[PDB]
Amino acid sequence: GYYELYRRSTIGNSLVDALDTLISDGRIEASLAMRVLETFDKVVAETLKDNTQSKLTVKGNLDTYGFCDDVWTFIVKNCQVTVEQSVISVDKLRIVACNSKKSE
Amino acid sequence: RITTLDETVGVTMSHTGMSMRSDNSNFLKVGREKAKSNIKSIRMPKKEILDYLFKLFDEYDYWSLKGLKERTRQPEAHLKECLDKVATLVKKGPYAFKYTLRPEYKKL
Amino acid sequence: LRRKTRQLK
Amino acid sequence: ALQANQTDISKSHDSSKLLWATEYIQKKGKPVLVNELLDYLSMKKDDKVIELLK
Amino acid sequence: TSGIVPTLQNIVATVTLGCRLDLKTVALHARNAEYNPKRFAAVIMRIREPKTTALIFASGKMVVTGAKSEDDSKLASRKYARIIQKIGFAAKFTDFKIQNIVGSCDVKFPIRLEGLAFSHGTFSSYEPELFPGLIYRMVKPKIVLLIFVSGKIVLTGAKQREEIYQAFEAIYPVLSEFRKM
Amino acid sequence: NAEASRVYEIIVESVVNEVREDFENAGIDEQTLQDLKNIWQKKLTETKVTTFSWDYLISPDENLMLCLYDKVTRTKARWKCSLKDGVVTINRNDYTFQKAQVEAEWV
Amino acid sequence: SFNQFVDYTLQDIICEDSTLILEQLAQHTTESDNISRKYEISFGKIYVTKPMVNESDGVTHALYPQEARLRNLTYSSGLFVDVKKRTYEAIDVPGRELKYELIAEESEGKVFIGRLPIMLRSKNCYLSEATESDLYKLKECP
Amino acid sequence: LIGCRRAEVARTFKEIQSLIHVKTKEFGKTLNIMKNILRGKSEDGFLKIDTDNMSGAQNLTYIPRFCSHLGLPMQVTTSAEYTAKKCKEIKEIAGKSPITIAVVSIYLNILLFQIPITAAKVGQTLQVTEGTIKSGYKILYEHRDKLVDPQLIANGVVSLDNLPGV
Amino acid sequence: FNMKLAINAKTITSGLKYALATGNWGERAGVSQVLNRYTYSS
Repeated sequence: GYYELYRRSTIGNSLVDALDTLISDGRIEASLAMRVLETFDKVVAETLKDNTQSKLTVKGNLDTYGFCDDVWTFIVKNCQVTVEQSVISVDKLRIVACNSKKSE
Repeated sequence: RITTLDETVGVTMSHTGMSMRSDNSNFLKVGREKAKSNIKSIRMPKKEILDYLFKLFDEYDYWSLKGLKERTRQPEAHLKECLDKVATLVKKGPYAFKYTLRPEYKKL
Repeated sequence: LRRKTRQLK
Repeated sequence: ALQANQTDISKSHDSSKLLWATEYIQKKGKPVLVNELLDYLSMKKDDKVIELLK
Repeated sequence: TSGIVPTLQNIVATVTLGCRLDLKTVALHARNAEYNPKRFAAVIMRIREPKTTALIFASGKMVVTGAKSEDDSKLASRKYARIIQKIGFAAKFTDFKIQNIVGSCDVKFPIRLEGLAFSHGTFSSYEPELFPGLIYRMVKPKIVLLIFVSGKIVLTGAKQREEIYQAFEAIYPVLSEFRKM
Repeated sequence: NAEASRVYEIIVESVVNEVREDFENAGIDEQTLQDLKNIWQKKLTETKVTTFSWDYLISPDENLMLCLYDKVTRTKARWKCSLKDGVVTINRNDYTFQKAQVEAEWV
Repeated sequence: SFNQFVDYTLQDIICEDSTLILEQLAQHTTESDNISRKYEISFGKIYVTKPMVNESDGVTHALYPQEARLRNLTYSSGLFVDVKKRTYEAIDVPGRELKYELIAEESEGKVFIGRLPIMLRSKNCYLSEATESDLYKLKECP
Repeated sequence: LIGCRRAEVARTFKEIQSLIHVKTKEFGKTLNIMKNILRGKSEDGFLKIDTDNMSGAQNLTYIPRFCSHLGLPMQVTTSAEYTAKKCKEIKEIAGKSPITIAVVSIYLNILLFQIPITAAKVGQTLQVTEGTIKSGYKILYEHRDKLVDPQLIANGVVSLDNLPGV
Repeated sequence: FNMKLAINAKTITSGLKYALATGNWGERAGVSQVLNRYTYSS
């Protein structure tokens, strides 16, 4: 079992909306939805960790930062990112991260 | 024949005893590699830890302090309080110095 | 109950 | 936040229920009736807890 | 006399609130709340406008660090207790005590540290291997001072203005006769 | 990004491949995989981000990122963090990386 | 006799008991602790220096026998051996013979083991190679 | 270390830490407590003047041991001793630890006497960073005349141009 | 582990110094004697 921070991604909200529609369709139950979400998180974590190659760095200015219940919540404004170069500005972005030590 | 060190004696003595050159070998450094494991735990609520203790007692009745602590990852004082609230340790039996469930709670 | 370290001739 | 942080008192086994019942009896300076003892935990109807306490 | 007065640069104060605090609830709702139960049994807070740092404790004990002066510590404690009131807990200023005052100053001449350690050894202890500043522990009052070759003097461990100021006034001549080049 | 596109394509292929025995344990029809993949690719195309071939208290169309940190170095001003193995969107443009080093200065 | 003892007998004494093996067992208080450790220290070739003295402050200089006679010193030279450290490990399971393997931590590294007093005009002494004029220069009687 | 300092034979902290594995912080705290209680006993009992025996620098006692560890002749050693004595005049390096002062004076006199020992060898011998040694040489590069013993150049055995440029 | 502490060189050094200074030979005596520098023939 991994952490449950992966619900806020585009794919995460896509799958929870799909499972909500299938709940409204009455074809997938709640336990099956939660276990397919858990194996979805595990598979996307492993397949994100193993086979990518690009890099990233962020230069910015934080305004709000927090660390409650093992998760770090930063909020950074006027931050610049690098593609792999080409740089564009970000007005608002927040950082969500969990401990590298595996849960359970 | 034996080998005679023909260099300056102080150069040979520089590695000896009272010296700058601290040891860089890793041989038999059990002290540093056994002191890097630190146990940190907090006061998890009482009902959860007593349910955990009941689950471990159902798994096996007799447990020492160290094995129970490494199984539950809890502070020693709070685990001791949760133990002697609901259980006790054997004093003179063959399973002595091991915590076992009370006969009142043994039926469940 | 184990003797831990021992000499090995 | 404090009422939502604590989990439910409905345990998975009767030993915890009787332990909490005895703790509630001890912490009260007067003998307690059946109704408030059942009101202490999340369930009211009859079960093995009342006969085990008796 | 003294051609310069020391400035107060970091003040530590303690507050007791007389109430029970839950570190998880105050950690979740507050913005700049940092809580590692596995590392430190407290949640850490800070704000910008006094630039102080808050030590939130489970027992309701309150420690404020990073205050430049006493009024900054007072307003920081006011804002911290205001955050406590607005976060869902009732707290009062049952006690507010400043317990540490430290400050740095300069005399702008080189100092012979060996002569000071040899002469005024009964209040000093010089170990340049560890830390290049001389630790001066004089007995009256209880102010410890850090002496440096550049003339930078850090007065440390005060409670109000008078003890640190009389400390610098007393130590200024006995560093003043020492000259290098 | 083409790299983000192929990463998301192997993501959706892996997800629809690995958990099919669990769905067959539920006894549901073969159309389950087909229409879940169809609604997934429909909402991914409707996201219109990545091209697919298929007074002090805490209080979609938001720039979001999900990642994992290894170690965080805190100073008085600098807030360097060793982010690793995450995804970041940047003005509705997703990205995939090994490591990210954030440099945010304290106010 | 002294030259035979210095040149050959010292190395033989070292090589007689050059190995010193300490064995740490499995410590099977838990199944995760199933490792047994073999700790070995081996003495290699032994080296001897020229006669010498260290002083109080730690300065070390060549000691000539006239100074040793004058300053009530001991006309001795240091002994250095080559020490290699072998550490082994083996997964201890009951019913199977232990097979230790090197963990590839072999740190090696002369160590000082003591001062051997030197007989005068032996092969280690300074006066063996000295001429008559050198002996006069060192204030030694030819 | 108290016995080393009291007998004018003093060692450094790394000397102590090589033998006994004690961490630095409690060793310094213990040393301060030790000095305080010893001097309180001396004031209670027989009073003893320090006359630079628990002196903070004591770098004059560090030159010959380090020169012996580097296998240096004595004229190098005494030139380094005079150099380290005259480092007290230089306010730029008064705050440096006398271990660093001693090793940079020794390196300066090694380069002065054309001794073929690299700074890397001195660094690995003494566990002083070669960057720190080079920085001490660079900050002592300017003070040529204030450190070199004038009688040495009066005898003509050394010259100031022997120092490599920076 | 500290090999500086492991090998006590004072054992060998003091043993040789004691057995050569005194004639007590071990841990028989008179093995080592003060040299008779009385005449050359002595």
